[PDB]
Parts: sequence; C-alpha cells; structure tokens
Amino acid sequence: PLLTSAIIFYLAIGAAIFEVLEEPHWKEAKKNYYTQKLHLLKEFPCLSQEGLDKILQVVSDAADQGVAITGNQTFNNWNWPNAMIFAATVITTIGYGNVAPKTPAGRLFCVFYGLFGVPLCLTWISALGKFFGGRAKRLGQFLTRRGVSLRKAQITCTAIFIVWGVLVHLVIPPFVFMVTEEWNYIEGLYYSFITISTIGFGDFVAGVNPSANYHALYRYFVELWIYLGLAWLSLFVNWKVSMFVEVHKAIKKRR
Amino acid sequence: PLLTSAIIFYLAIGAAIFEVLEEPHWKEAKKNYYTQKLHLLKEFPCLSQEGLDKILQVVSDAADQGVAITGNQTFNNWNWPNAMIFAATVITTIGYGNVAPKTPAGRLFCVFYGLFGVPLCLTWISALGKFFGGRAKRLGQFLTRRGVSLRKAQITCTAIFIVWGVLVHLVIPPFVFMVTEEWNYIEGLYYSFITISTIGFGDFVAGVNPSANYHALYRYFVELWIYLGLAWLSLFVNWKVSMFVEVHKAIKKRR
Ligand SMILES: [K+]
Ligand SMILES: [K+]
Ligand SMILES: [K+]
Ligand SMILES: [K+]
Ligand SMILES: [K+]
Repeated sequence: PLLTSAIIFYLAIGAAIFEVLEEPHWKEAKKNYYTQKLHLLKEFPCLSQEGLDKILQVVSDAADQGVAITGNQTFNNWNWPNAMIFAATVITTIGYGNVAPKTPAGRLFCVFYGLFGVPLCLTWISALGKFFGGRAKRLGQFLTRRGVSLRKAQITCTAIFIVWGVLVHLVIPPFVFMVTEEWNYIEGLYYSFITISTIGFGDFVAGVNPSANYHALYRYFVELWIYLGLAWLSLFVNWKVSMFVEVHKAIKKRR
Repeated sequence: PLLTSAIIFYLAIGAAIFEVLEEPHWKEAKKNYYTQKLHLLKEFPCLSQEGLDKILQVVSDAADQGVAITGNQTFNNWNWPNAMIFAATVITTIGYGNVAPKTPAGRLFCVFYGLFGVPLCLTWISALGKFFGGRAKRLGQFLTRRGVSLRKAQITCTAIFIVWGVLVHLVIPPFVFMVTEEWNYIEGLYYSFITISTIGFGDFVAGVNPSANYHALYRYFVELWIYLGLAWLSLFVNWKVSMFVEVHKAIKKRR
C-alpha cells in the first residue's frame, strides 16, 4: 500500500502534464488534416466526398497489412535480413511493431517463438553482462593494486562504470544519428532511451528509410550496439539491486 | 561462449521460418494494394497519378502526427483517460505506440518520466507479486497442515500456481476478447501473450475502437488485468530462478 498510493498520483500527474504538453499539437494536426481534406475536395470537384472515403479506406486497408503507404517497400519486406532482426526485436521484449505477423499460422508461431526465446535471450544478455563485469573488475582491481586501494575506490569504479554507460548509450549516439539519419538531438536521445529500456514505441527505427544511402553493415552495427546496451543495463541493474541492500543497511547508521 | 552460438542459430532458424510463413501473404498484400491503386486511376481517369501521390502524401502526414486516417478519432485523443493509460504503457515497458509524443518539449519529458517511473514501477509489481505469493503460500501451507504435508507438496502447490497463471492469462482471456472485441481465438491468444511479456507490438490494443459500444469500465478492467498478469509474471520468474538454482544441484543427483 506504500507504493500504489504513490504510483496512482504518479500516473495522475503524468497524465496531467502530457495532456497539456501534447493536446495543442494534436488539435492543430487534426485541424490541418481536415483543412487539407476539404481543400483536396475543392481542388478536385471532379472527385466526390464519397470517393475520398473510398480512397482513404483503400489506403487504411493495407497500411495495416504490411505494405507501406508511400514509396517502395524494401525495408519493411519479409526477406532474410529484415526477418533476422525482427526475430531480435521479438526476443528482446522491444517489439517495435513496424513489421509483425499477419497470418493465423505465423501469429501462432510467434507465440511459441517468444515463449521459448525470450527466457533464453534474457540469460545470454545476463551472461554477457557478468563476463564484461568480470573483465572490468579485474582490470580495475589490478590497476588499483598498482596504485593504492581506498575505502572510496569502489565509489570511483562504480561512478566510472555508470558514466561510461550514460555516455555510450545516451549522449554519444544522438550525434551519430544526427549524421547518418538526419534527426535533431532530442529525437535521437528520445529514441536511444526508448530503445535501451526495451520500450520500443516504433515511431523511430534506425536503419529503415527508403530515402537513405546507408552502408551495408549499418543495421547490424545498430543491432550490436543495442545488444551491448542491454548487457550494460543488466550489469547496472544488478549493481543497483545490491547497492539498494547496501543503502538500506547504511540508513540505520543515520538513525 | 556457449549461449551466443545457440542464440545465432535461433535467430537464423526463426528468420527462415518467418520468411517462409509470411512472405507469400506480404507479397499478395502489396500486389492487391497496387492493383486497387491502378483500379482507382481507372475509375477516375479525371484523376491523375500525381494527384494520387499528393493524396497518399497528405494521408501519410496524418499517421505521423497522430491523427487517425479514417473514422472517429476519440480513442487516440490526448485527454485524461487516454493519457493515464499511455503513462501506464510507458512505465510498464510495454510501449504499444498507438499514441506517442510528437513535440520536442514532450519527447524530452517522456525520457525523464520513463527514467524516474520505470524503476519505481518494476518494484511495485514485484511488491504485489511477493505479497500475493505470501498470501497464497500461507493459505496453501495452512490447508496442507489441516491435511498432511508431503515431500512433493511443493510440486502440487507450484503446479497449481503455474496452471492458475496459464489459465487466467492465456486460455480464458481470448474468449472474453472473442465476445467484447470480435477477434477470433488466435488473435486473442497472440495479443494476450504479447502483452503479458511486455513486448507490445501495437497492432492489437484492447479497448480502442470507434466502432464499439464498450462499457465505461472495460478499459480500466483491462489495465488491472494487465497489472495482475505482470505481478504473476514476476512471481513466476522468481520461482523459475529458484527452481533453476535447485536443479543446478539436482543434476548431480543423476550423476
Ligand atoms: K519490455
Ligand atoms: K516493449
Ligand atoms: K511497440
Ligand atoms: K513495444
Ligand atoms: K506501431
């Protein structure tokens, strides 16, 4: 009852701030959509309203079948490269949703695929995490022996690790995405945080743009960066779990 | 090491089976799209190709800003009811993506909102899990004392727990969704699993349809069911960690 009574208000205030940060933009977007609707109607008096509804229905009929509304459909295709990373988005609980199964045969295969892969992959990432943590800790302790160990040395190593993670996964990438994707900084940072926390809305996906000249290995570099980010996330979350025991001990000292 | 090769083979075979399962349907979908695309121009020779491209462009502008392509647009609105459940999907790492921020001011608020809420919510769910597990094991041990305790009573109680979870979260819900949402069974089961594992593609959301006569509490009942499912998931994953620690020794019994 101590947590729910705070998270209820957390959701309330989140909604209260989102409703004012976003609603003006949504209203102006709807108004512009309807204005351009009527102005396309007046541009083609030859085209009737009840035909515009048919065109809209056709466009929405296959925008949820997989084919993109505009341009070519090479990046949302179902061939080997796209599928090998759709599998990854499935088994890392990210689930962007730009490509998803649309057949009763596949929709049922994806269930067992997730049920058998997600628990496996969440261990592989933890294994990578513990291995890299062992390497970092042995290097740090060797260099601390070459120096002097300190009661605050663990503070130094932990802070170095945390700042390494923050730099590599929230402050450096947005510039790479400014360069190769032509997003501004806020978009790149927002997308990086969304992807790292396995939220994955699916409005910003890296390496999928018909109007782009990506290098042949850009997508796989993105995927590898995502995997390393998830591994560091596992390491830091276990470290913070243990440091929470530490601080719940140290609090009684203050009493 | 040992896990990475298995993961790579898993990704390869998953990509193969997905490509063979989905590619025919995807190809026929886009072929039908292009067929009706030309059929529209056939219906309106008065309409031109470039007019069609401008219409498609205007429509593709909508799906980005958030305004829906067709029909009534109340369920994707940004008022209080939608905003509360959007904050929920943000702080449970589900992230459907049917509604998302589109302003640089909000896109940056969502980052700090997630960073401060997701670690909080992942504890509240663990708290609910541990509390319900305490209550359930308490009742089970009381009723086992009233009867007789057994060396395999853990098997009984744990299997009862697991079947309770599976039933209430993957086998019963699809019928409720058959009734109130008019999906078939495979869609409902797929959606239930993909929501329980915090994947959340965002093609099936329960409670958003302009052509619906939902009851005023349907959406919040769905959200509460989702939260209880996540709590049971926490309980079961902790149980799995414990039983796996157990079997890592129990294997030597077979040796
Ligand atoms: K997730
Ligand atoms: K997710
Ligand atoms: K999504
Ligand atoms: K998602
Ligand atoms: K989506």
